[PDB]
Amino acid sequence: LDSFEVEGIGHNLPFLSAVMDHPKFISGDMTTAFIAEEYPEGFEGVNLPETDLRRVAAAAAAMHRVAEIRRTRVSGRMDNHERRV
Amino acid sequence: LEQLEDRRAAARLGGGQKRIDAQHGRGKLTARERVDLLLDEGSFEEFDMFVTHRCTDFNMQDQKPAGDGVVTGWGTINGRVVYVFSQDFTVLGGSVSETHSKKICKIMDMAMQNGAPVIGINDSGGARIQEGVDSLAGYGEVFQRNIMASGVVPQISMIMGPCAGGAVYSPAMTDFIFMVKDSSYMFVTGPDVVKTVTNEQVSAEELGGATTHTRKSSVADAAFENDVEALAEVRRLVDFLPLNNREKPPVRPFFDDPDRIEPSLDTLVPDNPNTPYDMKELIHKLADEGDFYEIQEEFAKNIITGFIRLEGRTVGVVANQPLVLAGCLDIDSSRKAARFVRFCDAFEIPLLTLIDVPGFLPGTSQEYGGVIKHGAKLLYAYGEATVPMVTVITRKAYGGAYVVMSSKHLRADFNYAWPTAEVAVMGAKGATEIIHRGDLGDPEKIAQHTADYEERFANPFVASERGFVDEVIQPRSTRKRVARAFASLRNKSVQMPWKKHDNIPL
Amino acid sequence: DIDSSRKAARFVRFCDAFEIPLLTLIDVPGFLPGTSQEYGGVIKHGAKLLYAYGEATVPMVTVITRKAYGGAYVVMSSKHLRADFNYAWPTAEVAVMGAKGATEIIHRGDLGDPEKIAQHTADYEERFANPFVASERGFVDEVIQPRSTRKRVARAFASLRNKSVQMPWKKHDNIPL
Ligand SMILES: *C(=O)CCCC[C@@H]1SC[C@@H]2NC(=O)N[C@@H]21
Ligand SMILES: *C(=O)CCCC[C@@H]1SC[C@@H]2NC(=O)N[C@@H]21
Repeated sequence: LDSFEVEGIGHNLPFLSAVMDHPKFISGDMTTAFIAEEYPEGFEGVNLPETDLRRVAAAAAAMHRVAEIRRTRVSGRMDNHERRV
Repeated sequence: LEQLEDRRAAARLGGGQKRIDAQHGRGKLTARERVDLLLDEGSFEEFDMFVTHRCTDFNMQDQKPAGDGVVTGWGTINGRVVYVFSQDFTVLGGSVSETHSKKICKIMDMAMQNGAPVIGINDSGGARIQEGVDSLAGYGEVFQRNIMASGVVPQISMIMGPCAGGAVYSPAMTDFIFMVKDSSYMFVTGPDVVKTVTNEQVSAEELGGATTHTRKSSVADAAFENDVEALAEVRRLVDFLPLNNREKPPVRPFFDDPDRIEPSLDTLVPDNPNTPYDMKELIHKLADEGDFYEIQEEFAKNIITGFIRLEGRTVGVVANQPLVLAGCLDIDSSRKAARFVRFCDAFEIPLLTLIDVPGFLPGTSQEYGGVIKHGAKLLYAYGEATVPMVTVITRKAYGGAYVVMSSKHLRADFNYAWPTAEVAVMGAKGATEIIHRGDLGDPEKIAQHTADYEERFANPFVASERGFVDEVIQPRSTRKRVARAFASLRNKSVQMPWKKHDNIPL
Repeated sequence: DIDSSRKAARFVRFCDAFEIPLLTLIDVPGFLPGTSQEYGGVIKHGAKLLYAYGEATVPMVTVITRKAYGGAYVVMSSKHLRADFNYAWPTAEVAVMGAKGATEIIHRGDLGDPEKIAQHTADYEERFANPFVASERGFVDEVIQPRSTRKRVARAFASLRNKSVQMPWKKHDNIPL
């Protein structure tokens, strides 16, 4: 799912991802009312746990620098005074 | 001397810690904090930090702050030199005086002598009344400078507070005007005078707020959410611009392929001709890393103007939007693209024009409004432009509009066409009613006459037989066709007849 | 003086004729007094260095370390000769003339009172012999900490590598000889 990319329409990709991470789905202890019990208010979105936010933080931070360094390689910069990331 | 350090730090305080809070109170950053986020971390060199005004009227000489209301100097953006001035609202309202302007002129004069853009951060209460004509003269020297530099070195104006009176006319003449969503505004005459003379009661935000200007007046190029993104987006903009009219668009690395194919494109033009599509989809797919910095997005939405890169180089783009007014050309869409084209040309930025216009927007409102003149502006712009010009007609290219949209008669270089293109004098229907008068009383003749004009002229091939369309291509390959088309024009050099200047309609 | 002037004057012109930038370090009191100088023509030779900076269009950076008084002040790549960066050390003193002489001119009816003039001078000194009045005016782009000069000047020149300035068209100049 994480790699399934869809653009242009509204879809349930995030919702599916959500239930795949839902403990009860994980424990197998599910009934036919599961959907109705666990998502009574529709799909309220998903939100990452510390150790998740943490890993993501680091990745974005890592990627951002990469991109930032590239802005630095613009032609026409002061010879000995380039931007330092 | 640590005395120096004190004076320095004293100056840095502006109108004082109490006012600094007031400012922050309005969600507005300080003059210096704005400068701090604009320029490459620690690369700002300040000038005229201890400048004091020369006023003597109205006891003005008892309040002689350091800096006199504006922070000027230079620095770099991604290592490239840029000149800047940020008005310090906390100091005598960042009111313009003889000396406040002088400071701005010093770096404008420096930007020009060294070929580097000028970023203006306006956040001023307006002229310094006590100075009298000296405040007027103050403006004058800025204006003059603003004018001489037009199209010689990029002038990006940032409005982050009030901007009233003569003042507006400066940013007016710069190449870009960005505003900060709620904390900024600008108008020649104040709401209070609008009352006493129009009996109309309106609030500053209504009169000249970020929204009013980004979508009603045609004055601002974008309204940013707040001071921080405002500053961030400006550097983003600067990363595309050349440093002056001598060098060409900057170059940089690019993790994308000039030969990328977007098959999705092959079905972008809907079958039904009455169904729009978003011209912007195309733009993103063609654009390098899908990055598209849009100018005047929220205005004249029937046309799109923006910047993108290709093979890591800057390319300006003007394209019709079916989603609005059916991609019609109109006074405003015209004024909006016309200037964009001219700025891009004045600065050697190539143009990619994506076409799907039906004609111009009909109406008494348009004619009485002078489309004859405004409409021509865009035409004038492409006629004058000499940078490399590549065009791709996705669908509709009828009549006058067809010609205006970077046609081959305006000496564009590449005039590409998707098979769904239809270039013709006017629609099959109207065409028929004119060509076949004595046949209207026979609704099957005209029903058939149209069906023939349609089958014989609504396409790109008659134009191809003529050479007007250099080639008809498969939509998916556009990115590939256009990229190398420009690549091959990097050396383009064309000469317009000598003249002091143009006389384009106003 | 005549000679120092002729000596620097040519140096400047050569460096300019050949796109070499100029760094001018200042601490001049004024010109050297004397019948020898005037009869020798300082009016003309003195001018040469002035002419040189006035004409020069390469990037010009300046740092006044201490004294910058009167005419000489102007001649030493002042901002009025269109130099680009006019830096100053805190120990800089830019003024019409020394506090003393200044005082005797501004306060005539006050000499017979050796305490008035002793005080009048002590004020001119305290109020004008420094770089700050010139700062308020903009004639000194900045006052810097001596230690950082190398840093200041280096980047100042760096940002001027693209400088391009035009003098009016002419077959050639008519500099004094
Ligand atoms: C169909 O409903 C009648 C044709 C309407 C004409 C349209 S409106 C805008 C286009 N430009 C133009 O002058 N005619 C086209
Ligand atoms: C002591 O102050 C005696 C007067 C000396 C004046 C000095 S000598 C060189 C300087 N230039 C000038 O014309 N007078 C200054």
